[PDB]
Amino acid sequence: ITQVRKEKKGAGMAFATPEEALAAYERGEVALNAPIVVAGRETSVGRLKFVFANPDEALLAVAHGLLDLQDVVTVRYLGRRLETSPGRILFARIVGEAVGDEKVAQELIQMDV
Amino acid sequence: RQRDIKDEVWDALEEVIHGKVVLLNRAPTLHRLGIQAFQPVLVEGQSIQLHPLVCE
Amino acid sequence: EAALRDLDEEGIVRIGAEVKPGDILVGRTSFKGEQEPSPEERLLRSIFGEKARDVKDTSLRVPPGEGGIVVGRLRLRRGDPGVELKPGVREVVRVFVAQKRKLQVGDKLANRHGNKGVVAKILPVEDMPHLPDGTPVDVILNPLGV
Amino acid sequence: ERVVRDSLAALYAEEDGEVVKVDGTRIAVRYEDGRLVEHPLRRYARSNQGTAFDQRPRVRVGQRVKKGDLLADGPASEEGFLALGQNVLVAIMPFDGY
Amino acid sequence: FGKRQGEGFGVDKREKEVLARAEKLGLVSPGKSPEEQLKELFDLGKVVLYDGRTGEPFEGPIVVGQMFIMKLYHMVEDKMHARSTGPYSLITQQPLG
Amino acid sequence: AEPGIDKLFGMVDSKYRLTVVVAKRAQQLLRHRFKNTVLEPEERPKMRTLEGLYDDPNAVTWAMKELLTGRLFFGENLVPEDRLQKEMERLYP
Amino acid sequence: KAPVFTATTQGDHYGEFVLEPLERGFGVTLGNPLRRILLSSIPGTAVTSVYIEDVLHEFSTIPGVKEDVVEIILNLKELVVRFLDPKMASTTLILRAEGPKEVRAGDFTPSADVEIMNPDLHIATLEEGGKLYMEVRVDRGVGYVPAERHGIKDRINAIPVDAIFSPVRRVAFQVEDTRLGQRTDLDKLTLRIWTDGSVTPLEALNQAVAILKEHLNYFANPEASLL
Amino acid sequence: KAPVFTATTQGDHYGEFVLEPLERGFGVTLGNPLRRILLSSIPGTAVTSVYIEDVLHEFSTIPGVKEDVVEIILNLKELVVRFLDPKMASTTLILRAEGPKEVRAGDFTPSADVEIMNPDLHIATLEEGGKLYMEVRVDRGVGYVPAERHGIKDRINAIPVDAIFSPVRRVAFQVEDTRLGQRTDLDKLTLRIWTDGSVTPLEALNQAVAILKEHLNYFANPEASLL
Repeated sequence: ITQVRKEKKGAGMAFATPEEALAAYERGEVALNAPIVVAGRETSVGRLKFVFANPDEALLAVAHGLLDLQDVVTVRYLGRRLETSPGRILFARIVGEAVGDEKVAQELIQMDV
Repeated sequence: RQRDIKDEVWDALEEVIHGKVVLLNRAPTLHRLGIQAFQPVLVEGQSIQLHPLVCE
Repeated sequence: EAALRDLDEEGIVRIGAEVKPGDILVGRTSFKGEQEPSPEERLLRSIFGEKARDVKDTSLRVPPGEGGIVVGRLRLRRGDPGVELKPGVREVVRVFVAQKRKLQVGDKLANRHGNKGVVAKILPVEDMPHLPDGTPVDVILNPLGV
Repeated sequence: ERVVRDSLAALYAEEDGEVVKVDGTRIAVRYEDGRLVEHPLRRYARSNQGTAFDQRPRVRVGQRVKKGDLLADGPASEEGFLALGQNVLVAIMPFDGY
Repeated sequence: FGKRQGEGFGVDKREKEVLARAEKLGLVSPGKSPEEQLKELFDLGKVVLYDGRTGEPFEGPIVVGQMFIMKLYHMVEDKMHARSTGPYSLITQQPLG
Repeated sequence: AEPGIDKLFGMVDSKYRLTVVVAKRAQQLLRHRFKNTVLEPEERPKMRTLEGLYDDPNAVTWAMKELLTGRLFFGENLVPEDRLQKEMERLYP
Repeated sequence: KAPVFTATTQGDHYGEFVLEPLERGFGVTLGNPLRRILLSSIPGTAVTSVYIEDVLHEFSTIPGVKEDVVEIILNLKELVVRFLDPKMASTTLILRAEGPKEVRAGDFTPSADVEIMNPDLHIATLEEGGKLYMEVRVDRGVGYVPAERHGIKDRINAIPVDAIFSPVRRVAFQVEDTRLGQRTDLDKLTLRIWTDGSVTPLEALNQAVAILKEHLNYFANPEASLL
Repeated sequence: KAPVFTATTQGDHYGEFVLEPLERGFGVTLGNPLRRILLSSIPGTAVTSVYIEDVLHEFSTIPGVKEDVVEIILNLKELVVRFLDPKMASTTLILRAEGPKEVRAGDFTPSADVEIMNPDLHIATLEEGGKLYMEVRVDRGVGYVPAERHGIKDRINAIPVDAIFSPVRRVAFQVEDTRLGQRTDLDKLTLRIWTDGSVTPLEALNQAVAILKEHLNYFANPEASLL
């Protein structure tokens, strides 16, 4: 779960607006987790695609087949806007719910790797 | 005599069992961790069930 | 009475009798070393009035963890042709007991390639990783051993 | 094959002939040489370790056997081949830490 | 698969899912129909497996097939023993082995 | 397991002291049939059984919760041993 | 809207039940549970307790019979017997064979209420003078219960055999893309059921859904707590 | 036999449900479908669109407000309302705020049949001289529908928002082996349910099993075409 996918199909393709990257994904010219440059910022298709206000929504979208846990997206977690994977947030919540305090859990876990 | 064993004696067995622990041993014994305390849990089958973490 | 069931004539178990651990395969009686019953003991003996008798029970009973059905029967008694038995010994009685053993939790399984293993819990046919044609798999081995 | 043959745990045809009977005790064969030879079958004999030694005949009554041809299998034999374990359908994968 | 379509069945949706995620990680050549991808996966030894507990397919493809497996001498039947109070040796009072 | 074990570790310097304490307390409890307890009916460690939910016959657990309360006093040369056991039997038949 | 339920069967052995359209992912949500309860809890048949005249135990060798009693019993587990009466919880099938013939499941002495769904099932080969008297006691129930569990005692030499009750041999289901929706991504559920013939796949499906429903209304009025 | 069903809940948000004792294999059989249903089925709340002032683009910043458009959109996805009538499948909520203000969901201008069950929530932070007018479009739906699926402009520059429909946050059940007398193998089914509070987990559960048995009643009338 904590391992994140990277595809080479997009291959750092540049777009002016997120819409071009979007349509480019529809068409299959640019991969999901493939690193791309939208506007001047560097991001991924999935990061613009899936933006969640909370872990529960993310896991709902994932468990419904719209997304996989290994994909890089954007999510709002513990008062922070993060670009990470659903399975990782899952991990953090596993540890937190195991200990009972997700705050100190998140404090001592590496969410980077 | 006569392995008459009935739910009475099994539930009584779990009456004496409760809260008490037994020592598990694996040869060769190198560490002290080669012996660790665990609980009786009555289970069908003749094999002893061990936790996956303490295996190491 | 009930423990003497399958013992038909000479005190040997019949052919095709299930023998539980503790059940008597063949009966035998050996005179006890003559000694007093203890005061409490003889108080009991008097209470039940059951005659303290001579011989005591030496009978062979199948060991714990073992049991099955009786197939073979062999009796070699001395004073009979074809057999010479060692001095002091009257007769030897031997019983074949066969067991039907299905695969059980904890039994060992392995392949020709040197992959060992123990049976860890059996799984009902209901939940199995199966094929699209409904054909379930028979084992589920772990790749991490490879 | 040769394993089950040289193990002598199986019954074969000593010469050319015909099976005149089966059942689980005596497989009788009338050989070309004219002699009628029955082969007694050992059924469920206790071994050293306790593993049963058994011989199951595969021949129909009345078909003519060649010489060296199989009559009855061994405990570890199937139609003249070594049968040790069984062939099962395996899936290689982690299952619930079991 | 020929017998699958002979019985009037196409490719299952769950199989399309597994084939998709196998395609993303590149176990099958992109652009090829689900039949040819299931084909490319099949000769790899890996097929699509459904979990009998859920009914949902396993994320990755899993090798299955016929293995020759052996029951051996050691059994729990013979090797399980426990004791409370039994006989003891005459010389020293240690229990027997 | 044995909940509160961390706090129990914190109660004493050396662990073996704690073990001795729990041992002797469980001993007292087994002696007097759980009538010397400092616990209250709600705090009593109840074993779940279909026949009914009873007092946990395990004295060790009882001693654990007992020391977890803090109503128990422990130490070296605290009271004379003889008088201790003496009036110990004096209180509870 | 209302899904169109079609049932296309074959014989008493095979059946195919198509339900479409359905919600996204629902084909699994339905298909799998029914498959489980099918393969497990469907009430069966398949004997109990076998006796042969000269046989004191399962490993005895019967004169005139090429097969040992354990292989014959092994073939007696494969015997599919159907009751025509829901009232009969048990019965006894009698079989007698002589001479150089081959004893099969269709050679049993016929009786009311009982029928063999596989008359070509091989029991034993009988040679010259081979005479086999056999009586099988067929009870019926649900699931897989080994012989080592149930006691019998019905006669001194009576032999307990393993019992596979559930009439369902195998169940598969396929979820596909249905043309029958307002939208895309809708499921067509196809239930493929293979049974021995004691119970038709349709009946099996019926009582499976019934059991599932009964276990479904097990959720009623619970007891409440608020920590 | 007859299983005991118990329910331990907390507030209108959280709930726990235990079915036990239960026959083997049935714990998962019940567990998975209800889990799939609760997330993919139960009817609901959840805004579809949002229109805002002086912003024509989804990524473009808003003067006078600390949070950008996206953050506001997220906070609006967190917002949970309730309809007081079945007749209304859609509505429109309005909001206007000026000057230094902490803008909550309670400051949202009310509507006829629309009741906000989330009065205390953080929508936006308005600085000195901050001007905010917005009209959010809240429709009624099920499961989860992304902004990609249905984009919605009933307004000139309306921003389609991911609509999280199902009132159920997360399910996450568990089965464990429990014992009664002899047999240690029985299914103890512990089903936890998280919801937003529009419906209490008990209601969501009963409604779910209602949907399930409704789908199970879909096997009634067979039409036989024999291959």
